[PDB]
Amino acid sequence: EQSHKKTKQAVSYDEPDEDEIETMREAE
Amino acid sequence: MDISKPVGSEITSVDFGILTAKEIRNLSAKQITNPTVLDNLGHPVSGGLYDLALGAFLRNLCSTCGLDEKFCPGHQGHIELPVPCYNPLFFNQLYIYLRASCLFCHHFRLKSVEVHRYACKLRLLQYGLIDESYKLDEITLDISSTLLNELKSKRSEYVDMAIAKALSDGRTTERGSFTATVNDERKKLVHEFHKKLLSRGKCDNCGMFSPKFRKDGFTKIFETALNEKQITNNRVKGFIRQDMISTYILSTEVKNILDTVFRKEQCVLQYVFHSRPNLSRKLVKADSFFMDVLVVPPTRFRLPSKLGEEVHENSQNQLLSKVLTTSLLIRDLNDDLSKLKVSLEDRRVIFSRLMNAFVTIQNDVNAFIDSTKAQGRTVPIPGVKQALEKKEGLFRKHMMGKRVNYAARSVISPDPNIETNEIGVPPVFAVKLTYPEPVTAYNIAELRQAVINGPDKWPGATQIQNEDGSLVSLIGMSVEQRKALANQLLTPSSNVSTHTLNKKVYRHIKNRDVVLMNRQPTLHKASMMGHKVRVLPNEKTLRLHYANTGAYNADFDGDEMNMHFPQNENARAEALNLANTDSQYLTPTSGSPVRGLIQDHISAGVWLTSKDSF
Amino acid sequence: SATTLNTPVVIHATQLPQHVSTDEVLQFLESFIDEKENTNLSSSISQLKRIQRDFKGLP
Amino acid sequence: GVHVSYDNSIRDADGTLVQFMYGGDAIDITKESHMTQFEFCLDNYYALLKKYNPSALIEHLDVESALKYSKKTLKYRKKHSKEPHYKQSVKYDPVLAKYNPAKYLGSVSENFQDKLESFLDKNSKGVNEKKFRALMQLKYMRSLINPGEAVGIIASQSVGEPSTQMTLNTFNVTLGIPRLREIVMTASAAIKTPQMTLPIWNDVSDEQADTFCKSISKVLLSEVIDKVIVT
Amino acid sequence: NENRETARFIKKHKKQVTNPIDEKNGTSNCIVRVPIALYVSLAPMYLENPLQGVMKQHLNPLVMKYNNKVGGVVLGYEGLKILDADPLDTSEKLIKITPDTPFGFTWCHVNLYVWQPQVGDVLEGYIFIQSASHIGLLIHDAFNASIKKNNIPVDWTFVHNDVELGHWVDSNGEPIDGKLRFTVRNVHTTGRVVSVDGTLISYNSSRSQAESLPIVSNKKIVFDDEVSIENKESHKELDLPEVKEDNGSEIVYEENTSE
Amino acid sequence: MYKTEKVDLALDPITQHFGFGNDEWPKEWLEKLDEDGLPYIGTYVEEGDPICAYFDDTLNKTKIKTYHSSEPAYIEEVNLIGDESNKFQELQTVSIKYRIRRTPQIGDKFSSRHGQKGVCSRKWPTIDMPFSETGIQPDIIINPHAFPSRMTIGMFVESLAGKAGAL
Amino acid sequence: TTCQFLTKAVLDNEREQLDSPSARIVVGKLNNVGTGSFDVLAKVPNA
Amino acid sequence: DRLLNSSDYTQASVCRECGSILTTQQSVPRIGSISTVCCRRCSMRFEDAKKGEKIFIDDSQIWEDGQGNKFVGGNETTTVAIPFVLKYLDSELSAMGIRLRYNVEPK
Amino acid sequence: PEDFQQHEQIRRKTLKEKAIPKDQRATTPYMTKYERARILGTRALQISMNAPVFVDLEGETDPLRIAMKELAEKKIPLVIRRYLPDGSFEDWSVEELIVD
Ligand SMILES: [Zn+2]
Ligand SMILES: [Zn+2]
Ligand SMILES: [Zn+2]
Repeated sequence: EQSHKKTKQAVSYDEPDEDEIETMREAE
Repeated sequence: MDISKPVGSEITSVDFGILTAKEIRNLSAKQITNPTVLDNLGHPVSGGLYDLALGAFLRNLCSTCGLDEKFCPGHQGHIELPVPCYNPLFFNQLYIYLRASCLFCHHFRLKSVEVHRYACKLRLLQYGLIDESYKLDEITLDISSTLLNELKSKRSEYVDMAIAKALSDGRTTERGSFTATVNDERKKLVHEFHKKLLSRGKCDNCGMFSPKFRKDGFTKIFETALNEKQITNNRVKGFIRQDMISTYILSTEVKNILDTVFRKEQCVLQYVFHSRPNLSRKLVKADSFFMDVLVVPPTRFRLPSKLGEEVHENSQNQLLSKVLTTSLLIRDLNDDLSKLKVSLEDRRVIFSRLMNAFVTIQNDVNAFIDSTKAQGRTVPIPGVKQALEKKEGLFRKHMMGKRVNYAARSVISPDPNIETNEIGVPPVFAVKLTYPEPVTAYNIAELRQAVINGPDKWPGATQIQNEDGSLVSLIGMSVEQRKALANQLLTPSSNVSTHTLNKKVYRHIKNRDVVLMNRQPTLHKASMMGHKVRVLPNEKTLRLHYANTGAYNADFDGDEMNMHFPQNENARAEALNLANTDSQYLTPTSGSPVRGLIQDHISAGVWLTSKDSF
Repeated sequence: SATTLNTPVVIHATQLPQHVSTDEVLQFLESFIDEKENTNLSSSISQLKRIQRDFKGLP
Repeated sequence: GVHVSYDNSIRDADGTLVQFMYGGDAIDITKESHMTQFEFCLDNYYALLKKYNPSALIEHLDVESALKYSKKTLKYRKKHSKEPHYKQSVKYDPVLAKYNPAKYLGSVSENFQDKLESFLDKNSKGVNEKKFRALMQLKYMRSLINPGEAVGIIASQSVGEPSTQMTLNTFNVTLGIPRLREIVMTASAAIKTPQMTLPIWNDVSDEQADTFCKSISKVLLSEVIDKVIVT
Repeated sequence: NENRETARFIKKHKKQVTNPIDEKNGTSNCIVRVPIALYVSLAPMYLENPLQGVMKQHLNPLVMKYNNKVGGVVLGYEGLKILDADPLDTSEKLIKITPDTPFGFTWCHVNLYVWQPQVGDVLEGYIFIQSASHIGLLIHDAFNASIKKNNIPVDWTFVHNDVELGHWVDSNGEPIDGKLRFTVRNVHTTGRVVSVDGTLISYNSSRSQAESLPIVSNKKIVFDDEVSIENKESHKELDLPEVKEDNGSEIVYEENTSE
Repeated sequence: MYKTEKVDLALDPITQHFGFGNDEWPKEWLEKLDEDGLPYIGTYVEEGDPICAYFDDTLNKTKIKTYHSSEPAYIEEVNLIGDESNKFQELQTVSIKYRIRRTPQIGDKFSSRHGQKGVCSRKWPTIDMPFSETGIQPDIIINPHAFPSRMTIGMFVESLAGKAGAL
Repeated sequence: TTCQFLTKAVLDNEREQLDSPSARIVVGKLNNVGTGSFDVLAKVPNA
Repeated sequence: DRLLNSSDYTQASVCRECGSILTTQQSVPRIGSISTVCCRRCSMRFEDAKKGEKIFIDDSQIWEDGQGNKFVGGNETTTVAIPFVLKYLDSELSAMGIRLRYNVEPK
Repeated sequence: PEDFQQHEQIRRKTLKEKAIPKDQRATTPYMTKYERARILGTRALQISMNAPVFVDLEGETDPLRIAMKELAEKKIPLVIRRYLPDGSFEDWSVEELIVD
């Protein structure tokens, strides 16, 4: 898993696909 | 970027607006009418997506600028839509203004004095004066027209005076003051205005009820029939009209309703649609929400994707061809409609043919702009909205971040024999990474050798740029030609148009150069520092000193690092004086050191500085 | 040919053009030719000398 | 966009003011280390006096304006020492609010002023107590954050980068990244663990406080029932 | 609003200052003085001598060449003045440098002396050459001028020279003198050298809408000669493919069968 | 390191045929492939070199399947397989095995049986290497600063056990 | 939501003053932070 | 240097009159004439330019395209250094019916 | 011709309005880390385009090290236009600015 991260040149700052996406699932 | 090529003009600001149909028709290089892209034999069909007027394609010269595939920038074309279509991006807005307007007096169902109150507040907000917009609500005298018109006069008087008073001082310019708090106050009002607009059922101007408009996921509007209480209301308020002198609704009917409403309510919409004062004095027209034409992007941005041997059709051309098929079909339907008619009665069929013609072109228009607004086809082709938001988006993947030239990547290896401010560059990278060094009297000796050495001997040169702008590659040349070009580097320019310029030598990366070392993730600016190049012979990996291990958070467990080679002196100075390693001894997080020796050196010091050590 | 270092970014007439008499043109030509004579400009002075010659004599 | 402006204030990309001064003193964190290490600075007086060369600066700055004002603020501060924050004098505001730190020798943070004056009192030690004061005043002047410095990115990087070290779970209240997310990322009005810290008086005993705890704590019928028999 | 939008276009192509016929000479004065403002680049080699820079770089290639903005041929420049980027007493001014390159850019004020000949203007020229279809002239013995066969009067008859060339004869029946007076029909800028299209013959010609009706015969002479010139030129530098038949025979294209 | 490739001609009438077409023959291809169009087993190949040769009647031209990889190789095995047919037999499928030699390079990982992995930092010369009293220089050098954190004492006892057993 | 913010910009008839780091990167303008927080002018001797 | 200079730096033609990179095109000249960058939007069709007294076009204002159509005006074009993605973005926004106006100095 | 004269008058009026006079200037007498970096980079760029150098480059081949030498003797003929958040500016010469 770290070998794939060792070669990939990141587009941005990781990804919010975890708990953050379910927190963003709240409309104003 | 070339320092020999300066630019005198600069973009100071970008203005966002909508393209008018009249505007597109004039700038268009060719009208696209044909759904086919290629004729027989292999030549592009006249009036198709690959027309040579849209730019050079298939080793043919452009029929607009005459240039070939390289120098031709490409040209915009247009598709003439046989019937107007709702622009997908602005459908929600035109829908708000359709539900908010009266179908009889063709004004918003909200009372004129209340509408004027919003227009006043929004005009005062074009200029940076929020306090005055609230002070307008203090201006106060089923109410007579002679009294309400005096309130509109007193409010307009305060607005004109408050603007002029603030304009006299340095409070607001002719172009108007605009801040985030001003923007917050504007956004609040434009929201409140639309909320009050949508809330009214019975028109406050003329007491007649309008039939409610409903909507579906796709761009399509329906008209719900009025109830018997509201139908009798229309009858009793029918005489006052004389003294002054669910069913689908077509795009033309909606445009015609909004046309009159945007004319009759022009005063408020002038400030509803303008963030700052409208100095251009342009009219706010309803046809901005509608599409009577479609711009055809240049062939340059619609080229067929080639993967090895297979040449695949461009997805945009596919979506555009679909719009072209429907347009030809409606042109025939309208032609048959024009033929016949004395015999009618059963007009339920002619409207049914019309509804299909309208909903089909609309879907094809939607599919091209935003696919997630088009009907399901038995994964769909991505629209232009999808193109800008493919994954992270065009802005994130190709603007905020970009793949770069003059850069290298390699596994890092430790090295205590190089300086803490240096990087061990393999000779592989040194013979490929070059800097555009302009030839002068002070460096003619240094560059002559580099030119003789060529692109495979370090310190050499891969290319030489003449003052005329042309490039001379030293790759294929033997020592004899290189020796001749070196004795031609400091020759005076015969041409008066380039006498200012001097030749450039694309010289190998030397031991005096700056490089940007990067170890991902770049969680803090210390993970991207400027290192001094040290070309180490017989090396296949980037050599790094142990003092750098902390800042990069890099362990020599098979880690990879990116090396960037900036190509100008301003970028050099920055990597040597601002982003350089030595200026990153202390982290700005706590002001504590992130540079020091790590293991052998610590154990060595305890032994070396011991009393027993003589 | 047609570059920022060759041609200007913009040229603007600051005022309306004011007509000059035969003697003023000849006085200017004499002043300009003398100042420039004091590489491709030489061919333009050669042509300018012909205008000056026409404004007082015969070719 | 948030950076240091040439007027020392922290301004956004569009010119809107975010802070009037960086941390209220305009000091670069990568400089604020030996600025309180007075004994160190004293032992290296002549070394630092040669470093912060004042001979090429004495003609460009003011040596008294701020120093006089610093005494006036210290005067009113000592007068209302025992007094609470709401009753404190508002006559003279800080010396940094009235004098540019890069132009006036003495326009120093009251925190630095108090710390420096306390050192000269608690330590009586060829360096005079007056010439050392000037060197430290000059050190603060040379420790100022440069106009143009992207304090915005630096701040987010200074909160982001060390928040990677708190990815591990608990060994009641929300901690680490979830708590940081409740603040910075969502600004939640509905916090997972909402709390109140109530400072108890001295006249209220440990037994009285525990009885008070019981008086406010939510009591359910379940908590007082031992058995329920349904016949 | 119907004519308000078109009114802006008329003022864009409106002749600012017209050339007046004076001193009973019959010829219109076309040399004019116009003060202008330039935005020019300054090379780093000219950083110690900036006025020489602006001159050698942009003002020198400007002379004896037509400039579209001034609407004429720049005969020279007078009184160069660099505008200081710093609003202020000294000769030391400052110019803003591009962030990317070492080149600076500045505003400059200089007076231009331009040869501004509008249409309808009466000018004199010395006959350079005289062919059967055109007459070559030289205005001030430096500016090229031409009078086409159709722009020459009907009464005039051309005669061809035998044994070293030709000569045109006027209405009276005598050859034309060295200097010739003509009216400006058109001015051609787009080309290499400025060429003035002139007329020797000159609204109320309507005889019951007769002016609107064009004489095909006369309209042909001006169109055929125009096309013949355009087609002969398009045939110059025309590369055609070499075709070889399935016998080993090259197909040679020649209108004349015999030698 | 051995790598195998399957060169199948399927993409019902046979068009592509293994070998070389008459009249058309691009320069120096015979150096890598034999008369049959297949490569000589043992031949050194780099990226761009022809790994096989065929002729397709649809294009009436002699084409080749190129070898492409950053690592050069040698041909170890070439097997011709003409299956999935009863009486109508002709070869279309060929399996080619490449032998890629892999000497220990700077970066390659090495580990003891105690979970102590490390990358090859350098290939230190024996003259520059520390020499024992016995006259032996170590094959591998492990840094002492590895053991205090990992606590791999099994390796420490393995060291004195391996020495005792060698003697 | 690139297309959503773009729609809101068009409807406001907004002028992007190109003063944010992001906006400057979009139009290829030099960032106004640090070295971009000022202008460099050359002192020329001749009048 | 990274996000522009050594990535997609392009010196592109822009019309100062309407502020666009996509309407500008190189004009097709005659045998002797030189090609000039002209804006398709601001230029008027020669025939449509109809007319105090009669006015005459200064010749330098008339340009021709590859199709042979004559145009009057649209000569207020300059050069600006921009990223190429901007040209692709403006092109995509134009399909959607959105217009970007680049205010270019000097004017 | 008439519309441009007004535009030029406004342009120069706004410029003068933004310029902070030499006496009224109130920024740091010290040259910022950023100012030094750009000055050295820009001057190096000028040196590489055959610009008249005011120092004796004793065998120096790097334009940046030449620009560094010129800075040490305060011979760099550049000016820093320090902008404020309202658009107003302070013109400071390289000579008068204090360098560490
Ligand atoms: Zn083209
Ligand atoms: Zn109504
Ligand atoms: Zn335009």
